[PDB]
Amino acid sequence: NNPAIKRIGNHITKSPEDKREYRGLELANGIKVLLISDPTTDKSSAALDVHIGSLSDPPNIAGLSHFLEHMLFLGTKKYPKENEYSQFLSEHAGSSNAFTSGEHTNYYFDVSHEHLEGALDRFAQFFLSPLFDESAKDREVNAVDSEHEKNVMNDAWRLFQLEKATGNPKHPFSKFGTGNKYTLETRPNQEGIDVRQELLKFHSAYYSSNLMAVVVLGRESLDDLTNLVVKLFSEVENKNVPLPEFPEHPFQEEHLKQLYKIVPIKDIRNLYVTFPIPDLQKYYKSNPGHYLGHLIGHEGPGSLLSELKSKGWVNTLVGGQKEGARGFMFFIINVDLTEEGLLHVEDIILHMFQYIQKLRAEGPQEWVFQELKDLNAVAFRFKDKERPRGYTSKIAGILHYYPLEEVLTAEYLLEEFRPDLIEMVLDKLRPENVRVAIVSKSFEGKTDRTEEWYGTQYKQEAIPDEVIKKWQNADLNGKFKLPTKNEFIPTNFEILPLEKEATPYPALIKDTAMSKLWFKQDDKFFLPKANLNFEFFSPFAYVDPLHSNMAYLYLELLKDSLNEYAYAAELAGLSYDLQNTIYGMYLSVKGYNDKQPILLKKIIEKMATFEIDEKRFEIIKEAYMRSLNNFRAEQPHQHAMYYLRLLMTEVAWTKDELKEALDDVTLPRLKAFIPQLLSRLHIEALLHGNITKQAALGIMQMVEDTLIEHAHTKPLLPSQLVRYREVQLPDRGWFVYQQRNEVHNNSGIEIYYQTDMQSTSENMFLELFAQIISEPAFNTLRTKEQLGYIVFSGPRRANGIQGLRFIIQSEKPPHYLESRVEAFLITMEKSIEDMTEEAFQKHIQALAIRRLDKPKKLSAESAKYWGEIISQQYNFDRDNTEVAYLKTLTKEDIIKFYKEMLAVDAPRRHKVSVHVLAREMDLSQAPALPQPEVIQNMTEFKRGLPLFPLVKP
Amino acid sequence: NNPAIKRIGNHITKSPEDKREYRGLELANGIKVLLISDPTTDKSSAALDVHIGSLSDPPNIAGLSHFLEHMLFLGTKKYPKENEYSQFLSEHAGSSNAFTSGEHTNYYFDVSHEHLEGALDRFAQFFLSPLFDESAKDREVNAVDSEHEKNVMNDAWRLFQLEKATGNPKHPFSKFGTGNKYTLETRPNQEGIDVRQELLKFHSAYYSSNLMAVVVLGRESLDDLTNLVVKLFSEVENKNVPLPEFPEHPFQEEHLKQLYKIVPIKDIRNLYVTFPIPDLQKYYKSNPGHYLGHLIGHEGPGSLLSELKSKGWVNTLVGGQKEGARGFMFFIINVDLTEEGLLHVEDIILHMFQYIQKLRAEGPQEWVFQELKDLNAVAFRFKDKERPRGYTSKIAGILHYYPLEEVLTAEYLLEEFRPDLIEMVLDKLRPENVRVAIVSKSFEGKTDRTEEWYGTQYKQEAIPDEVIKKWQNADLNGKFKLPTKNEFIPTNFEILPLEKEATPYPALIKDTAMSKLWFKQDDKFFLPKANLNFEFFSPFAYVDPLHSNMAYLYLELLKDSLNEYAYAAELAGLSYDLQNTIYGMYLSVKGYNDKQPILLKKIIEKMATFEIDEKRFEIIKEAYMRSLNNFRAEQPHQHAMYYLRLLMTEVAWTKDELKEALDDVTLPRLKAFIPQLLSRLHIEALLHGNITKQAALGIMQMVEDTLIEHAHTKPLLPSQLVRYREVQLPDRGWFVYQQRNEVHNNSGIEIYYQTDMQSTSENMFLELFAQIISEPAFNTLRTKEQLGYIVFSGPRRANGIQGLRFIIQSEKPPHYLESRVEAFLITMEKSIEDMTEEAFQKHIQALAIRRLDKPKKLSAESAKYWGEIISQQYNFDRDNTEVAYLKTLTKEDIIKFYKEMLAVDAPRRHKVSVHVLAREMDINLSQAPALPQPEVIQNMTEFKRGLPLFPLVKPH
Ligand SMILES: Cc1ccc(C(=O)NCc2cn([C@@H](CC(=O)NO)Cc3ccc4ccccc4c3)nn2)cc1
Ligand SMILES: [Zn+2]
Ligand SMILES: [Zn+2]
Repeated sequence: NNPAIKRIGNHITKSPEDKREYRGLELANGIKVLLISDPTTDKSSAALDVHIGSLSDPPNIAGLSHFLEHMLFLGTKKYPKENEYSQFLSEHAGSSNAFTSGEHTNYYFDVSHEHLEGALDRFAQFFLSPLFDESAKDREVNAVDSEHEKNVMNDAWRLFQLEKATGNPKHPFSKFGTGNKYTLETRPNQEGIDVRQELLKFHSAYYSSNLMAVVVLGRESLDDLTNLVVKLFSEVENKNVPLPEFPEHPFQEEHLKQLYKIVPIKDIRNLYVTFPIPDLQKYYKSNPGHYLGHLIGHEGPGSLLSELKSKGWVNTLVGGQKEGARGFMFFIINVDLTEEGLLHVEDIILHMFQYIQKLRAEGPQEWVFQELKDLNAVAFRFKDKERPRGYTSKIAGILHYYPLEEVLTAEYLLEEFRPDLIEMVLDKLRPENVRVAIVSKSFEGKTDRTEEWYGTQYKQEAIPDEVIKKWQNADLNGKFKLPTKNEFIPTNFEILPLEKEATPYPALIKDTAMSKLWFKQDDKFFLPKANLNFEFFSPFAYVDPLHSNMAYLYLELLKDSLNEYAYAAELAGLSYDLQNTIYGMYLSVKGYNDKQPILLKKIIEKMATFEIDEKRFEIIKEAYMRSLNNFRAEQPHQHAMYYLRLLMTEVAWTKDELKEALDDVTLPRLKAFIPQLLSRLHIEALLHGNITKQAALGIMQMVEDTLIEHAHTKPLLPSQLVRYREVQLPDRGWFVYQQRNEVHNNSGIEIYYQTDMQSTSENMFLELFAQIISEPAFNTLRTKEQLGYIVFSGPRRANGIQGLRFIIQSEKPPHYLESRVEAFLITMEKSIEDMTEEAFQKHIQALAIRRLDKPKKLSAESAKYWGEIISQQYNFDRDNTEVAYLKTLTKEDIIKFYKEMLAVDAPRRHKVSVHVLAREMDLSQAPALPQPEVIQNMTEFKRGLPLFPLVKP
Repeated sequence: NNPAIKRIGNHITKSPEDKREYRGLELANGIKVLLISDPTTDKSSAALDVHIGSLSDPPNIAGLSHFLEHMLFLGTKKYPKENEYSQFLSEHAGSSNAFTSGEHTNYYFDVSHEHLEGALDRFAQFFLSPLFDESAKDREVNAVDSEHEKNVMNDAWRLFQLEKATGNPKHPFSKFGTGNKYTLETRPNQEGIDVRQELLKFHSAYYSSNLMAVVVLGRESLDDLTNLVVKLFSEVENKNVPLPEFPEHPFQEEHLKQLYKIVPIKDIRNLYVTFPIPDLQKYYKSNPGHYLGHLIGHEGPGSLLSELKSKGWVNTLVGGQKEGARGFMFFIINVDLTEEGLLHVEDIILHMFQYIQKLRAEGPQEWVFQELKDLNAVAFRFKDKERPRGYTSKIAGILHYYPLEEVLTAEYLLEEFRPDLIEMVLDKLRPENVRVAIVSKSFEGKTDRTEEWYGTQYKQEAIPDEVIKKWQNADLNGKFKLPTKNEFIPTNFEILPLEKEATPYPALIKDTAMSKLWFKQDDKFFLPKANLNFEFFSPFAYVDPLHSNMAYLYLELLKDSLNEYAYAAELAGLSYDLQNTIYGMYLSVKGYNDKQPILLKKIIEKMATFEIDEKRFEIIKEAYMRSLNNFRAEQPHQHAMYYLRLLMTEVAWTKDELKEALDDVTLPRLKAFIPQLLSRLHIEALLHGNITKQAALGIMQMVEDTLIEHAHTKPLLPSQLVRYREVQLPDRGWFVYQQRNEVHNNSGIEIYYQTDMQSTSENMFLELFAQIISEPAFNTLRTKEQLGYIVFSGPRRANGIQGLRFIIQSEKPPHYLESRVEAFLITMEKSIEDMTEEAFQKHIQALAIRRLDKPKKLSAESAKYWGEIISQQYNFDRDNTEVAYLKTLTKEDIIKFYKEMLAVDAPRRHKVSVHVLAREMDINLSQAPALPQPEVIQNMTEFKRGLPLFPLVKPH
């Protein structure tokens, strides 16, 4: 009967395993709404997607629509306290964020399930009466500018923008999305523009209800959720905005058959092939784009990649349709290049076109599509339950593209095989319709052009007709075949009955010198999946850098060879994850349990009888050489983190040590390393999912057996299994480590306040304090003081030791950042003594609801247990023990801990801080700091300090 | 002119390099005396040798003459305080000891150079009017029994006495020398003997002046020393005893052509061949024994051992004349056995006789004598200056055998080539008068006889005549040739001039990623010698037990191969020392610098290009397996020390880990290991002696180059050079680790009171406290309370950490030993409070004199520097800086240090204790305190993981 609701759907197609209940509806004002009722969820969540984005920016104020999203957080009329929103979520265990694509601005949050109304009310105000405080407009401009700065020296963004800047300049596609201080402050003032009223103009013009979609998820019933949404969102105004379309492709005849030579920041080698295609979105029911993506992109026997690999030209390939906007899309084929490949770019592309030609002459293959339809069907059927926040947000986005009833199935299920649309898209992938980009350091100095916003250095050339013609006549190659039938598709989805002696937590079911096995049969989610986790201990994996290098190379080489075989399985929802740890190797096998032991067996026996192709070896090594080199071009805040981790762990090899040892690793060498590595091992495993106790026992039995047989593996001695210790800093000591980031003209910092070993008391003391200061820290150091876009606080846990850490990336010097963080610390102490008891119990509550949050998918429960096993702490009931203890802490209890561990003159203050300097470098009252002791040598530092004990199991 | 001196002899011939001055004389009462005047010496010393020993023991009181030795320390008439002697020396930086051989009882001491007189007065009383207190006799008897107990399960001692008990029973040689509680207390009481007056009776009977020789070394002029000796020793009475001789060999015909099968304690395989020979001492100027010893014993090309080694029957051989007594000697050939060798013993002996026959057929070789004479001549000329204590003692013994003028030269210089005596001794080494003994675990249970004093079980057989005959007909073997000219004999002894930029301490003259070189040109001793020390760091030497095993096996194999070549040099006074450490490898080359770089070159070159003989590999491995196994039969106090060292070091593999890992070391796996080890290295070296800066650099570069060329060696990264840390025990913690020693029926204990990191202050605090308690600890825990023969206290230093340690091996349980040590510690706390201020400075001076003692030989100065280099401390002026600080400590400073670190309830007391239990186990004494409740260590690893680790020390 309700006049505020225009249409209800009430039959929302969902996964046959999905227990949550859904109702879709449309409001009077045209807002499309999905309501999700999950009576069990521990956190409620909601999101809104506006179908306007950076593409609709005014041309004279670049980045306006992005800037606007930053602003909506900083206060509304009903709730004018600048951080009232942010703080409510913090005090009730919530979190929020947003993003801005070409045609979307998307806002999401989650909150403790019983404060959904409060959170949603404050959230709905964003779309009704934002303040755009003149004072706040001035500040958060810096957050954006700092954000752009972060991206300036990032190769991925530089390319991203360069493409935009080489098509039609008149096209909205050419726009600079992010915006910076020049585009949003300096230049608008110069031109007499008033940005705050431009924000208001934009908001009032485009944030219309008919362009909005809303998803709300909670514990509340479907009917209650209805009224709640109607109450808060039916007031939103309907300016009835025409939805923008971009029918004219930004790439026109002048922009095709063009070549681009681009200088990277890192030492990387890439080739980018691009085809402008019509907008294929409306053909979603058949998805011709996805079909050709699957084939061109395939990595199996006889694939395009397989051969480019054989010729030693490429390592990786990515192909398929690339999102554009309403009216245009792209089809891309992108490979990375070897040294050799760089000199055979014309050849590589030829190979690309003869594969595309192979596709053309064979015609569309229905059985391939039919396969794709059926895999999706299964993947969708046994879908993992998603975290509320990402689920609502994602769905809010796609409500714009599908009728209410079809949103859950829409981007998963393929329905109609359409061979005509396929040949029509395949017809677009022609040389006369190609754009080619080559990214390589070897174009240094040989370029003549500069892209405005990022400074990117490139060169533009027309591709000679001799070359186009020679591509056009691409004859068939007998090295390219279509994929064979995928044999890894699961058939048995039987959920094994829950055993009698089954346990709530993982039980230790095998305990030998060779191996220690943890097992739990899945009792919560009941999907035909399993998680098989393995840690192989060998001291030889990290004994010295040369060995560390080989430990890495060996697994990389292994993965490479297996890839052809494993890719099929990967597509069939069964995948594996294998890389070396500082203790040996890690191996995870996740997905459908059906064909799981087949892959696992192949992995182990292949690692145990591995024989190395030397051509592969020389390439993987060189690629790794580069990979190590490139860390110098990572972000400053990542450098700080890296150095600290190096500073505070007992044994840790640096990039420079590794990169030197790597010009020393030979082929016959790495060959000697492997059997020696595998000769003595210990294996700790956690098998978890739809597996029975003796099924598990059987699996590890296979793992052991294949190792013993093929690699003569025998147990390590117990005294040989050593975990590393954390450096033990002295009472009242302060150490500073200084380095420069040669690439980014931004500075970084991590500040570390070591407390003591991890224990239920020391844990909750830290975790709670971190919680209380968490939001104020972000507000003070970023929102008010604007030190940078990146500001982080919270616990740090390593080697059984813990403490508080601050991370800031800033345009200001570090030496200054220190005083501000230490200036706040005092601000908190005063504000904590003032904060009321009821405010305090909110934070207790917040941490508690957050720590006790129940895993939604199998994989997440596995990670929780696996955390305890690798950590050697094996405390599976940690969350209940600790939260129970947490609830008994007094306000005083925290003050003591602080004025004893953290305060500028605590008796037990242990503080080391890492300063990473910008490319070019030499308010509340800040306290008087001691004269820090400057670290000149990382090793010498460690030698003159004690090491902590390891934690007790 | 003088009634107290009978003879001032003559000018005592000495090495021209010897700056010390000598006068010999005989006293009126017949004491032969040598006086040594060293105006530079830091410690003075004196010794007395009585030419009476265990051979002259009464038959009913075995071990009396040894026991008497023990007793003379415990008080005399002029100085009656039981430990007056012992204590005087400790307060004046001295030390003392004595020993009792078959025909000698020899007493020596050293003291601060300005208290020679005081020490010597107290010392001379031993020989005039000892007390032999009835109370002390009752106590110190336990010390002797404890001493014997120590030796009971020791195979070397067991063999020693088994020999004695298989010759003529009527002969004095058969006597039991050590004595124990049964022979010296129990049985004499049984038999109505009054032991105290048996001591007196013996002492007055045999400690006659005509049987004594005295050496005194001091700063005083020769004249000053003269009057002093005459003063103190002319009192000694001359009962003029005839000197005992033993003309009748204990091994008669009834004891020859005999075979002995002996069960060992550890797992060893040995063969002992013995020949009774006349006493050759008087032939010292020709020394036919040394000549035949030198040849039979040789290890060079064509040697007896070389062939026995090749046949895979033996690994090591020792031959030559063996001391017996006045009137008889032995000639022995002793080899260790392989598994195979044990089954070819009759063959091995034949080969021995085939070599002896070769010697007979070739006749005496003058050029060999000519060689031996020249090596000795050089060895004596460029002899290292000896520490006073061992020097006086040594000469006191040999004053009985040589004219005064020759005592210094007598045992070095050869004079007469005597082809007749050579041929005469060679005539005695014949099958018809041989004794053979085979020691092996395989005779276990197959024995029928028991040796009384040690319990040794053996079996005696006549050697079948078929076998004797077949040995007698030893034809020549063409694999045996005599040695050629020794090509390593030094000829260039020129002392290179002291360089312009030469330094008092070693300078760092090379500091590269590959190697760090410390160098000092010898500025003190000026002998044509040099010391080349190298530490090779590789993490792969100790990464795991298997690798440690290979690191060892590999160097052992290398040494084995080189041995044939290296032996030549070894005789030429140039030798090498090569062994694996927990950090990599250690290599030292010492001796005459002349042909030194040749040896070093060959070592490195073969080390880098090593090829392994597979037969050698498997044998050495077997021996190492055994060697590891046999640790279960070392002494309880060594077990204690071992466990502690295992407990307190961050990384340390145990024997069981090693021997488990060892059955997995295959020939292919090891051959792969070696190039891995040498691939990346860093080298810290100290070159020190008679070489120039540029000679040193050349040597060190030569080493690198040979490694780089032949083994493609590259530098380690600096962070790869890791030294290990010591465990950091908590405030007020007490941990106990308990183990049983399955072989020895004696128990052991080490108690470690960890203090803190090493520092100029923390060092001297410990060392001074240690000094003060040093002698009292020995007096209380042994002399008074008689807990055992072995009682040790003192500093303990590892990984830059230090603390006080007590080590006791005792008949009583360890849990009790703890109570007595803790009781002693309180005794010290009170006695430091009672002791006078001037008494306190006595100990400071004492420690100072001990720490500031100047090295007398090059090798000893090298050790001090090398100590600083491996320790990573590099503090070359340590002794002056640290002593300077010491002299400023007050009594309070120590009291505080005790109460805060050591006291029974010190706020910062860190105490770990190792309890090693005896074979079968779990009043009028000072008050033992009530102790805390220990946390018993059950797992060595679990223990270490739950504790912090100390920092490493800072250089400079
Ligand atoms: C504790 C806390 C307090 C406030 C926030 C918060 O959402 N502040 C407003 C805001 C944040 N963001 C986001 C998304 C964006 O770039 N939009 O253009 C900025 C962002 C995202 C991730 C970060 C991670 C670490 C440190 C800073 C971050 C900032 N957008 N608006 C987030 C966390
Ligand atoms: Zn942003
Ligand atoms: Zn004795």
